[PDB]
Amino acid sequence: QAPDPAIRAALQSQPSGIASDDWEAAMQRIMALTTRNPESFRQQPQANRLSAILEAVVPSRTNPTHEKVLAIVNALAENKAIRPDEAGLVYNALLERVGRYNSTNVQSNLDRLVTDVREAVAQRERFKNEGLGSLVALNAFLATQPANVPRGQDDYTNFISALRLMVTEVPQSEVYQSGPDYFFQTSRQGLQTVNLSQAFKNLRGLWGVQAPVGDRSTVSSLLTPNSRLLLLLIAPFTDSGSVNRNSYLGHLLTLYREAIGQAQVDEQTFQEITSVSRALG
Amino acid sequence: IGQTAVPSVTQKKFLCDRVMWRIPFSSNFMSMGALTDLGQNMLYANSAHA
Repeated sequence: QAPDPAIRAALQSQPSGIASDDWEAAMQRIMALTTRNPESFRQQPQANRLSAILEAVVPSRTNPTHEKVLAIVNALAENKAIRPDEAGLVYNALLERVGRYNSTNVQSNLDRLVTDVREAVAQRERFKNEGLGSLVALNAFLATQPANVPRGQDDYTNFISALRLMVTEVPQSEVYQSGPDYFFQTSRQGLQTVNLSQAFKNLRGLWGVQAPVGDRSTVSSLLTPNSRLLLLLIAPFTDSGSVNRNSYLGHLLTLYREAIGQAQVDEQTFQEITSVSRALG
Repeated sequence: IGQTAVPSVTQKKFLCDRVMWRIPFSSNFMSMGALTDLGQNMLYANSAHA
C-alpha cells in the first residue's frame, strides 16, 4: 500500500532516539524502571546524566508546524497532486504561506487537514483497487446504443450482464475508456488486447441467428476480429443463455469457453513436460 | 556592368525599422501562453537572481 503520510513525515522530521516527546520512556531510563537494562542510566557520565534529568523535569517546548506541513506535502506527492521533485518548493511555498498568516485558527485547520489528507491517501488506493473509475465508464457506454432493445433474441441482456460482471471482477483493473469518440475496453493495463466496444455494431444483427453448425466458413461468418476478441475476452463469464444452438454467437461462446480451457490445461501440461528444460530429452 | 566591368567586392546589410527586437523568456522561443513556462519555474524557484 501507499504508506501513512504522517508516519513518513515523522520518520524524516523527528529525533531518532529519545526526544522531548517520549517523556514516558525518558522517565524510565531515569528512575531505573526500564526492565531490560535498569543500571544503564546510572552509568552515564555526569555531563549527560544530569542534563537528561533537566529536560525530563522541565521539558523543552517546540514548534510543531514543520511536521504538520510536511505531512501534507508527502500526502500531495503520494496522491500525485505534485511531481516528487516539487516537494521542496511546495513545502517552502506552504511554510511561508502559513507563517505569513499564522494564528491559533490556522494551526487548528492544518491539524484538521493533516487528518483529511491522511484519509484521502488511504481512500485513493481503494479507489484504484475497486476499479470504480472503469465501472462508471462502462455504465456511461451502455447509454450510447439501444439499451434493453435487441431484435432477434434477448441474449443481448446476458452479454451486457457479462460486461458488468467481468469489469467488476478482473483485478488488474480492466480499463473502460471513453476514447475521443468511441468507447473502448483495454483489458490489462499493458493494452495488447484492447477492444473498441462501439465497434460492436457487429453483434447487432447476429442476436438469435442460429448456428450454421456444419462449417463456420459460410455466408453469415461476418465478424470483424475486434468483435471476435470481445467474445474471447468475456468467454469465462458467459454460460447464461449462450448454449450452442441459441445462436452462432452462442456457438462461438461454447468454442471460446473451451479454447480458454484448452490453453490453461496445455499450460498445466507444458510446465510439466518442460521438467528438464536442458539437453536430457 | 558590361564588357569593361571593373574588379568588384560585395556589401550585404538589412533594415527593419518599426520593429523592436524581441527575446521570449520561454523554454523554446514560441508563444505557448501569456505566462511562459520559464516564468512559472521562477515562481516555484522562490529565489532572487541577478
